Amino acid sequence: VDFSAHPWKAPGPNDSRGPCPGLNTLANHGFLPRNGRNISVPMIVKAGFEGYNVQSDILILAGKIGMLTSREADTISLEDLKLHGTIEHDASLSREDVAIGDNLHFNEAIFTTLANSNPGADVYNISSAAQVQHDRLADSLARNPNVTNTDLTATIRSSESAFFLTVMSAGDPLRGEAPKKFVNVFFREERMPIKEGWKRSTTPITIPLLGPIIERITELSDWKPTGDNCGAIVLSPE
Amino acid sequence: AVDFSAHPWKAPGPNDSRGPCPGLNTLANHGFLPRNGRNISVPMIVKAGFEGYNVQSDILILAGKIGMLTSREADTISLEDLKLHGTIEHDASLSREDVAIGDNLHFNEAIFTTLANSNPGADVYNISSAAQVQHDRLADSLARNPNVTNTDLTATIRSSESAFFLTVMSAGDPLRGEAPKKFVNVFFREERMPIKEGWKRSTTPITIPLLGPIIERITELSDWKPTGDNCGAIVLSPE
Ligand code: HEM
Ligand code: HEM
Ligand SMILES: [Mg+2]
Ligand SMILES: [Mg+2]
Repeated sequence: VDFSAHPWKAPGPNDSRGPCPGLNTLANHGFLPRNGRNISVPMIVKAGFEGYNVQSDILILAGKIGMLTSREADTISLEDLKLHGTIEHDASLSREDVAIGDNLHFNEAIFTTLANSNPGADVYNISSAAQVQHDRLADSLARNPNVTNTDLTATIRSSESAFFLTVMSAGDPLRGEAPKKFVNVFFREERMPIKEGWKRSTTPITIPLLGPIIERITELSDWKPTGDNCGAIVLSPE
Repeated sequence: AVDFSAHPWKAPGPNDSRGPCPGLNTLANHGFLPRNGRNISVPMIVKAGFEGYNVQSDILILAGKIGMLTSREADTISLEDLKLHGTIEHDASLSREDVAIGDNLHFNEAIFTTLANSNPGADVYNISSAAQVQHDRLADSLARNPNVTNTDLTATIRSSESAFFLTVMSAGDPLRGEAPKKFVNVFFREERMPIKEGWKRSTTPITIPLLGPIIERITELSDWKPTGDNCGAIVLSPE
């Protein structure tokens, strides 16, 4: 992996970007196509390995679910992933709920909750991620009459916290903690925080590595389901 | 541009991967998909279904990407992978047994007795008879399968599959919502395009807008109602 051959570039109007900081950051570095188009599961598997040392087990599983969001046979544009109720969910860390705002773009007012978490410490961790999930869900339950909160959205949310905690770690992703200086750049700029001192994990990030972090965040989050608790996903756009 | 003479039916070998879907198994039996049933991608399905049946990309991209969930591979399946229960594969099939009480993969003539003897007095199967068969097959599963799953999603998939055989095996106008029995029976029993019987590829493209009203008509005629867990949750991956 030569990271100097993968410089960050800001997206312009030819560049599709979605609700996922992980994939948007890979596109901003050219590990995925910079235009955010014509993205296949094999391209995601390779880009996640090269950029983040994320292994194929999770990227095939998630990637094939994400492909459902487009109208194309075996590719997406990253913006397609905003399709509500496939993967995209309410009570995001950095986006608004679709019923009451913009479910696509980074939103600093939403991000405030994560940004102010684990106060006095230099890291986010499992405990602070759980508290943020609790507080984000409580915000959606208070303000969004159309909130969807189910076993499946709760699991996806904890997967996403585990992703930022592992991929943006100081080098040992097992530990379930990540420097704030790295995670904040990842979200706010969709940039690998290389200038700040981040490096790609030398440990493969796999389903067995993520699973305990996901389950422990859920356990500490004081979570309950809402409504019919139906794990049905949206299988296609329009 | 399709040359059917270059696509002869050959009986599948015991080692050729085949699934629960007569549409894709027939395409493989004619070499529109690989005859071994392996290494099949959505683009391959789109091309095969266009060439073989005049089924357009909208419906094959939608179905195909859901089918891709049934394998552990990045962008392909084997046909047999599509037997994964609760992705697309469902109870109350027209020609297969429910997985909890039998074989959910192979054509079963005993199960097929219901469809084969439907629309009595006509030489076609139609929207009304397909609806009645869906009612009767679901009633069988509700009676005999203690693990039966019947949701708005499974009911819609079942109507879609009836609409597929009525349109693709039609006597040439798929809008009619009827297909000759002599064609449909070969399609199911042999997973063969009934070319010597007089079947020809539709000259009307079969699309989501074409199918939608047929599917809705089959559903309403089938007298379907929710019975239990009505959550349209699918199985998103093998274990
Ligand atoms: C490659 C490693 C990946 C990392 C590090 C990553 C990270 C993240 C994070 C941290 C979020 C939460 C954003 C928020 O709550 O505001 C998220 C959201 C999302 N990710 Fe990813 N992700 C990755 C891969 C994937 C893949 C493969 C897909 C699908 C192909 C995907 C689809 C999504 C979608 C649709 C959302 C929006 C969910 C929501 O917040 O409503 N991600 N991702
Ligand atoms: C190409 C045109 C297609 C036609 C004409 C067709 C036709 C059918 C029909 C008539 C059945 C019902 C069998 C029964 O109930 O015994 C069926 C089942 C099935 N089809 Fe297809 N199909 C096509 C394409 C597809 C595609 C693209 C996929 C997925 C990639 C697929 C996956 C399935 C599966 C999994 C089943 C089993 C459902 C069940 O009966 O439990 N089909 N198909
Ligand atoms: Mg969201
Ligand atoms: Mg079945």
